[PDB]
Amino acid sequence: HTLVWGVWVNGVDQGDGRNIYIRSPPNNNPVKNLTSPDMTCNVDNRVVPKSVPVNAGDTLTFEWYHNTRDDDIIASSHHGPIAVYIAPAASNGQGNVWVKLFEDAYNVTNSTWAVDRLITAHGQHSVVVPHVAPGDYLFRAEIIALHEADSLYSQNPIRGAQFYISCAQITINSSDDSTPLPAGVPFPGAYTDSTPGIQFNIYTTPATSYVAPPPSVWSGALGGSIAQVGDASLE
Ligand SMILES: O[C@@H]1[C@@H](O)[C@H](O[C@@H]2CO[C@@H](O[C@@H]3CO[C@@H](O)[C@H](O)[C@H]3O)[C@H](O)[C@H]2O)OC[C@H]1O
Ligand SMILES: O[C@@H]1[C@@H](O)[C@H](O[C@@H]2CO[C@@H](O[C@@H]3CO[C@@H](O)[C@H](O)[C@H]3O)[C@H](O)[C@H]2O)OC[C@H]1O
Ligand SMILES: O[C@@H]1[C@@H](O)[C@H](O[C@@H]2CO[C@@H](O[C@@H]3CO[C@H](O)[C@H](O)[C@H]3O)[C@H](O)[C@H]2O)OC[C@H]1O
Ligand SMILES: *[C@@H]1O[C@H](CO)[C@@H](O)[C@H](O)[C@H]1NC(C)=O
Ligand SMILES: O[C@@H]1[C@@H](O)[C@H](O)OC[C@H]1O
Ligand SMILES: [Cl-]
Ligand SMILES: [Cl-]
Ligand SMILES: [Cl-]
Ligand SMILES: [Cl-]
Ligand SMILES: [Cl-]
Ligand SMILES: [Cu+2]
Repeated sequence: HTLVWGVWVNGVDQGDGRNIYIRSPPNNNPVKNLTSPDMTCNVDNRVVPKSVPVNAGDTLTFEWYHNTRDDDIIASSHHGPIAVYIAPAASNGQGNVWVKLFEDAYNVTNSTWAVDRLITAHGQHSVVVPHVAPGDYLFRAEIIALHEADSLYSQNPIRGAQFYISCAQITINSSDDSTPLPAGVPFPGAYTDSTPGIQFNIYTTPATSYVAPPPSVWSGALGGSIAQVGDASLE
């Protein structure tokens, strides 16, 4: 159970974005139905009044929280991967439009899942803004909590993989458009019951055997990290 408070650009807090530049749902409940339109940008997908300005090559940091800003972020039970996607705003997220910029599942060296490191990072994870065409974009940050993902929602609606999905409105101002944005995948649609990484038992299968759901990260992506960039308690 987690939500996005706002974003930082190049280590600078953009301020509370909830219902302003983030298409915030009413609460931190997960999405679990893979075929629901809620998979696109969560349960209240509508245009919000502002878009955060960035340039290609900037560091865009999402900041998650559980109940209040910079708290325990997400229950420690909710082990799983994190991904970030981008789509043109004109799509409203519909169609084969979502391109993956970032994926982190399990770090074998540190023996930690992405969510575990997100807690340590005070809810902060980042992507580098790609060199796509200037314009309006949706960045879709997705956490998949796998604590009940041994079951499929479609079979047992009281269990299943849990998706915490947030879409931020981002405007890319300056970019040389060196890597034009390609086709992507649909949400809902990309993930189905037989997709790798959707049904998995984290208690008895080694985490080193986990494979995150496709699609693969786009070759044009510039990287990203789960790491604190700024201190929320100073502001
Ligand atoms: O010891 C292991 C068991 O714990 C495991 O069972 C799962 C434990 O986590 C359960 O999900 C909880 C739902 O309520 C949330 O508030 C909690 O944070 C979650 O932990 C899940 O439903 C159980 O299946 O089975 C394997 C054992 O090794
Ligand atoms: O799959 C279901 C589980 O997710 C459910 O576990 C409970 C889910 O709600 C948890 O309470 C939330 C904690 O965070 C607060 O901000 C929210 O307002 C609360 O809703 C609760 O602790 C879990 O036990 O159990 C039932 C399963 O079907
Ligand atoms: O537990 C499962 C139910 O939760 C599931 O019911 C969904 C409840 O939410 C509905 O969408 C709302 C419709 O009205 C507005 O658009 C709201 O904003 C939406 O949240 C879904 O359509 C239901 O499917 O049904 C199955 C049950 O097992
Ligand atoms: C999943 O979502 C689809 C699309 O809205 C809906 O028709 C179906 O009833 C949902 N299933 C469940 C189990 O909630
Ligand atoms: O579940 C809802 C669905 O029924 C509606 O058609 O689109 C919005 C969703 O939240
Ligand atoms: Cl708050
Ligand atoms: Cl950190
Ligand atoms: Cl550039
Ligand atoms: Cl498994
Ligand atoms: Cl980064
Ligand atoms: Cu939760």
